[PDB]
Amino acid sequence: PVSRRSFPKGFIFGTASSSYQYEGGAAEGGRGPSIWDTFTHQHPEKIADRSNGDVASDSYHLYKEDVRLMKDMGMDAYRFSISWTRILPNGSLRGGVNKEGIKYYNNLINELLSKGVQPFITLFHWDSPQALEDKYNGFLSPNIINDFKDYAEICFKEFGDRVKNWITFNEPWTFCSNGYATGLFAPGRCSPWEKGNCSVGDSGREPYTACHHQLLAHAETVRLYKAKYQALQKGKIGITLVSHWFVPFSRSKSNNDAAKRAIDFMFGWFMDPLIRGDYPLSMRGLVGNRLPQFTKEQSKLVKGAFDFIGLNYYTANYADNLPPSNGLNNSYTTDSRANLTGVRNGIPIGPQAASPWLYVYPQGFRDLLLYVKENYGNPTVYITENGVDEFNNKTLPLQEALKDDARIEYYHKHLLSLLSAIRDGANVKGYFAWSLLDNFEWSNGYTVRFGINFVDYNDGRKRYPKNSAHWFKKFLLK
Ligand SMILES: [Zn+2]
Repeated sequence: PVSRRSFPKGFIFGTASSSYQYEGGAAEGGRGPSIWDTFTHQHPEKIADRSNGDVASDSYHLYKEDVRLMKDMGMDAYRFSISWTRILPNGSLRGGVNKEGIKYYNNLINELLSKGVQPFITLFHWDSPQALEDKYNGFLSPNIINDFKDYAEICFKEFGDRVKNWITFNEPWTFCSNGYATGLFAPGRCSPWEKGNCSVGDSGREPYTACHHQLLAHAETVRLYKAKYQALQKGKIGITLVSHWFVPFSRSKSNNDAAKRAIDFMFGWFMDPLIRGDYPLSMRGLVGNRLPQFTKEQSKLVKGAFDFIGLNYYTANYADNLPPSNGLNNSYTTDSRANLTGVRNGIPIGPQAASPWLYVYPQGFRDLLLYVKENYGNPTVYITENGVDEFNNKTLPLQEALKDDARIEYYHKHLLSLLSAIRDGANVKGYFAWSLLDNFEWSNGYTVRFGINFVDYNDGRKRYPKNSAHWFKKFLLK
């Protein structure tokens, strides 16, 4: 069949979570508001079930139970994120350090290590400080860089004696496209005609400005870590990027070039700068002056600025050539001149999960990993997220909700697909399942469940292992 035994010796298995989706205690322990507190409370129409992360999965109180669950599966590692506003309630150093917040993350870190689970920490998982949003529009201003740098530094000082694995940003693609092009995610900015129908924004500039600043904050932080912390702490620092796999809509060459543009715009947007020191040619060509430019100093800094790359994979799309549109309607969403669908002639590329955008296509996992090997020099890679969701359904009896054979099937195929890619050259060192628990799934609220364990939101946030948890327990033996 397949088990951890099939994978290289020393290969790491774990689960992933994020602060805002899991923690709750949104206003406890001195936590300041994030742009997602604001977004969920001020724009409930923009959340499927009009909900928020106030309580979420209550990991702020329940983290000991969480650790116990992952130890029982036999996980090696846990990827979680630190809430910026839990450490610095208004984003900046001069705003004050929150000692109760530090205490929380020490508690979790120590709990994890006491059970032999390695902590991998994400610094930014979208919960950007409201105070910095109000002050200078957050990631739209270059001031974000030094504030982020100071926040990372406090984390290295407080936790770096025990934490040896650091991720700066999680899926900057999703943050920038949904936060600034579609406006469907916090901070909910977009051009007035775009899907989010936002009161402020510019879908043709802001996504590029925000992500340019994320890259610079990342590289700056990497340099800081390598200069002051890596010698005496000996940890690794990286970044998490998401990519779909893009299948050409037909065998034509223009559709093959469309697929290439799709991956350049989603993935290369961040990979090209890190490997080659510049944005992809196609982006520079098609976007011109709306895409900011690295100085030579900055180009030098970003190139090679990582020890590993975290890769998130979920699904694949068909990529179809799009004619230009254009001139007044410029948006990041259409800038690639590619049309992405999950359906071709009424036939979905794979079976569709609870999330409309998620099609089950294990073949694409292999394809993406080999593409990274061949086009980017085969960098050290962790799979930082991979998973699937079922609907939250109030009518199902508990015992039925725990029967998640679709999830088992998803992981089985995807772990086989990952194995075959490793058996070819893929430089993959670990894998993290999204996610340990059902959680706040952003604009979908609690309408969907990604967890390997069930969370009863109506019964005190109780955790119940799903069938897939028992499956992982077997998969992870010895
Ligand atoms: Zn509680």
